[PDB]
Amino acid sequence: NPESADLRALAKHLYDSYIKSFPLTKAKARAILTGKTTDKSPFVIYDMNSLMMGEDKIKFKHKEVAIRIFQGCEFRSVEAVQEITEYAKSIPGFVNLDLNDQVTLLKYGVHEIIYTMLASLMNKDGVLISEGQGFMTREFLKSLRKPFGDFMEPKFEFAVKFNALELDDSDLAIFIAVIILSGDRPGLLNVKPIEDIQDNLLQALELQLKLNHPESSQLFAKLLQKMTDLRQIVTEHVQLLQVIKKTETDMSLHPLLQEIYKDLY
Amino acid sequence: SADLRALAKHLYDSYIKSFPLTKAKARAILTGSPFVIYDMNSLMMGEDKIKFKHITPLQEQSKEVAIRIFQGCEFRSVEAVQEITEYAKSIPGFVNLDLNDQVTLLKYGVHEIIYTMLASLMNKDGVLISEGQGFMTREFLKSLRKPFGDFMEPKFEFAVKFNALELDDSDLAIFIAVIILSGDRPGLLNVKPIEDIQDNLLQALELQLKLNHPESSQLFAKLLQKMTDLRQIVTEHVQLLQVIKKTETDMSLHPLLQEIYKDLY
Repeated sequence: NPESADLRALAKHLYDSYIKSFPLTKAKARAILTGKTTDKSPFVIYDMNSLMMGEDKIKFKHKEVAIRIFQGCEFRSVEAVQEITEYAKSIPGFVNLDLNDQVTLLKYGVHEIIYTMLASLMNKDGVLISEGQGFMTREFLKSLRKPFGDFMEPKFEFAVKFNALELDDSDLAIFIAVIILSGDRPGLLNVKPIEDIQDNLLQALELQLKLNHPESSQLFAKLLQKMTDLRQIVTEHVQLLQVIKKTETDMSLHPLLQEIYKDLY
Repeated sequence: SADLRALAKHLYDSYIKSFPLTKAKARAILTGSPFVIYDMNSLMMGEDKIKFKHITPLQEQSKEVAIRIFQGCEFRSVEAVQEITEYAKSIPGFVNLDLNDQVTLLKYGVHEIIYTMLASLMNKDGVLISEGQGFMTREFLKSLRKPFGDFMEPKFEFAVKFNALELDDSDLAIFIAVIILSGDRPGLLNVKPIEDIQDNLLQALELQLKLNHPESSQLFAKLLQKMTDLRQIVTEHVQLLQVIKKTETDMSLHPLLQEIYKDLY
């Protein structure tokens, strides 16, 4: 019971660091999406006129419309990498690792985390954008010219299945830590200390899901099985990006993403 | 007394759990064995034989020495922030403060604590590095090319003054809590509970210094006066960073390494 006690202290610390690191939580996203009075309605982009109306109404942090939208999603990923790096530093043992292994774990982990957390902002019909101020429809994203028309479809397909697990922010905080502390990332110098941390995080996630979802049979196993889909999302994203880069020689990538993508293939 | 003696013991126990290299362990290492870095030749031997924590992994980013020692120290500060952050959550009332205020208190607190605890690792002749495995001489640090040659000198000048107070870990544990619970940090939302907790910590520190150092006249006042010096060190360190970011180096930190370093200040 003292062993399980330490796992609860870890869960609490991770949930705390997650709230401090990520300004748009699943709790806030669901409040925006479902019309709760705690939060404000998003402007909906579903076509070219609504996009233009949106460009004026929303002041986006992040050229032909399909290229601008894709680049907008990539610049948001740059921001997500910054937030995920701040979160990773909070995971006990992470900053104690060899600096080069910290880089390797972030390199191979950040997109898996990005698309995990993106599901929090999605329903079957679209995705929250611009810190939840906007909502871009799935059908509008599907309507973009080749090779941009399908770029978000694998993320939506994953999200609909992932969201069926009904995880909250406290569950996701531990799950994203598990994804980062993967001892099987290519070119790790010291695997053992990473595996030891992941063992502790897996114990913490199992206990969290048992306490938080006591009527959800094998929720832990079903969540771990979702890491299969996550890997395929990232592989397919990197492959599509290789095509986009070559068809659109005028489209720039941030060096942070370029350096990550370079080794992903 | 009961509340104040419980607070003193609780903070001591938490400090021992949070900080691997205590003043007791550091003074034991310093008074009798670490590898001594007194020049370029000894540094090169040490890196080859022991692979120093932050400095040696940075060989992948630079062929220069001074920038790797300085940036190595910066990455030790990144790691100290997480030890201090884990410690802060054990201070009674801290985790019940507004989450934004917790972030604000650590943002302005961590650097004063880093230089407080660095004194524990210092004598007038040098500093323990790499988890106590190395001792880098004050004269070697002074020999580094401008503007790196001066970066530790203000920390040494403070450490010699601070170390003359002859505080131990049980005293330091309460003092670092006092630093964190400062109601005068900019942008705090709810100052009342911060000042309420600091009042209790100040009472606990005053009693701890009276019981632990009964013959040390006005030790409490003289320790609180050192907070002036800590603020000055942090200010001078940020000033030096601005000079360093106009200095030519071969160091091009991996973008993910730059991300890990970002948000230290």
